[PDB]
Amino acid sequence: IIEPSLALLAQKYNCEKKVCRKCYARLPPRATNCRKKKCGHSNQLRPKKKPK
Amino acid sequence: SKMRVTLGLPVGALINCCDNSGAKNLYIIAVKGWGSCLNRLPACSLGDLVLATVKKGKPDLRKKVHMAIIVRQRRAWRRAEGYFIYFEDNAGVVANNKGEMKGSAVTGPVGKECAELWPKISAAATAIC
Amino acid sequence: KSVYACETITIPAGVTVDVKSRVVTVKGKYGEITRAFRHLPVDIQKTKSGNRLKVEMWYGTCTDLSCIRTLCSHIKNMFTGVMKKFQYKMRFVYAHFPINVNISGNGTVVEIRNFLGEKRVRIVKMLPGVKCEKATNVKDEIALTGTDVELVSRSAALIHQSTLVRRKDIRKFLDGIYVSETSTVEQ
RNA sequence: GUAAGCAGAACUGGCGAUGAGGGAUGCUCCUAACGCUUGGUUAAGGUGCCAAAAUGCUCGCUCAUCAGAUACCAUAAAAGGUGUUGGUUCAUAU
RNA sequence: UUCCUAUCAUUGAGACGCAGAAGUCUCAAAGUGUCGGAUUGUUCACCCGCCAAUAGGGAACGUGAGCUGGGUUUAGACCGUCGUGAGACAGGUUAGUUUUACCCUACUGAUGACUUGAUACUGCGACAGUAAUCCAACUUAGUACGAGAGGAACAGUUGGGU
Repeated sequence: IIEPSLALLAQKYNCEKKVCRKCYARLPPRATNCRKKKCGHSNQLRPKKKPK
Repeated sequence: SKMRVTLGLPVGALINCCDNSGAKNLYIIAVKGWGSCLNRLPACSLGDLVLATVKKGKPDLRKKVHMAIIVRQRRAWRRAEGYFIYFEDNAGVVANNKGEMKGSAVTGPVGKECAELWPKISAAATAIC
Repeated sequence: KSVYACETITIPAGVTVDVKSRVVTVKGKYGEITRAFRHLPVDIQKTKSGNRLKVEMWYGTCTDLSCIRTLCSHIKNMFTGVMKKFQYKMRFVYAHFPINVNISGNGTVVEIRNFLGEKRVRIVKMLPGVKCEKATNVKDEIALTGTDVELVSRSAALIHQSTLVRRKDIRKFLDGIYVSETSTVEQ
């Protein structure tokens, strides 16, 4: 059982994120730059993929 | 989950063959679950699965790499009751890629630690130890 | 760089505040938190009409100017601590295996059994100034309540960290425990 | 010649034949060329300690979970950064 | 014997065209481990097998007063091609000596003078070196997940390798 109401809450921490292109760091949904030293605070992001 | 037994046969050894598959001989070639020592010949104990060729036997059964299990052993080993068994001769049984024996009947004695592991070789054995 | 900057904080009625040195005791009706601010270069000082607390820095560069409002937000949280408490509701989530959770409610500790069909038991002691009620009548919910924010919200987050999936895709397997709502108890 | 502490030339100056002071250390860089010496003054280069002389004065910038630090010289680039400090030019305080 | 990391495996993560299982990509990682054989003088190579995995390298292309001498590279001899010939060949072939440490240091072990007295016993511990590491079975479970085939993991129990 999923429960549709709880699935919003559960997907918030897991799915609804961004990802650094260069260092793969999991980020907040409205970032501009990555937070990490080693990618150079890079601004090339993407959405974290979600299953259909 | 076999307990350690002294290893009496290195890779090179040529042993006898119990079962009715028609092979007289079994020449050992490798051992299953052998790790990594420099220069150590891999060796097998009582009970355990190996690989082998037949050297003389039925002509379809020659020049292939069969799995066998070892059944008697002339090298001595210590049972925990505090004495040292050793058989008269080294001997084994030709076996399938699972672990089942190929040919059903088994001549000779067998060890305790063959019958303790493999269920099928216990049943067909005449008298264990 | 910048010559002067000063934001001020409104103290509510049923509270008292005693800023000697940098360190700020806040006593209210429910409990009391003390907290030190000997990092920040800043002059805290309350007023003649003593339900207001001004705070100021001279010569603040633009990095260090951003620590004036960080003070206010921490002190404001200490006020709504000692009045109202900080309830953090957390809800359990699972597909197949119902996760079985018990409490030594005074202590307090939270053993978590049968998370994702597992046999390892996962005790989580809370920080000194926070308790854990199992929330009645609503199915599957833990309410964490205490005076401080940072003690409670760690203690909430420690439970989230303990009950985390590994070696499997996190998007399908949503089996966990998560904070639903930040709130207060009293209103 | 891909290039080389590679090969071959032009002008002047050096090293070779040459120490002294500096470049930690270096045949060729810098200052400067040497009889034995007393006093005074500088050069290049330096003044936290090793080390003679500034923890001197005065104004900016920088925080590095591999800071940086002195020509020849003992390597670093394309491309990035909402880390911070200034500038140029548009558009409604951002 | 030690060192390096440009990591094959093992540890903890992150990403996926990640349902599970299996993988591919990336970060912290050199703590531990990287094998048995057939043919060739081989370095390389190519097979048979095992395995958690059979990653790549350096140290005067580590290592001959450490060995070995199969190869290369003396003198004998054979074949082929070249040369009128003596002879030649990064062409093939077989037979052919591997010397000395007792010196200094280094390393490994052994005694040993002396310091607010002699001699005896019990101690303290600056500093240096370090050690454990991988796999399998039983249950967990034919459960999770999946349309089905297939098919995990942690805690617990028991063994095995090095």
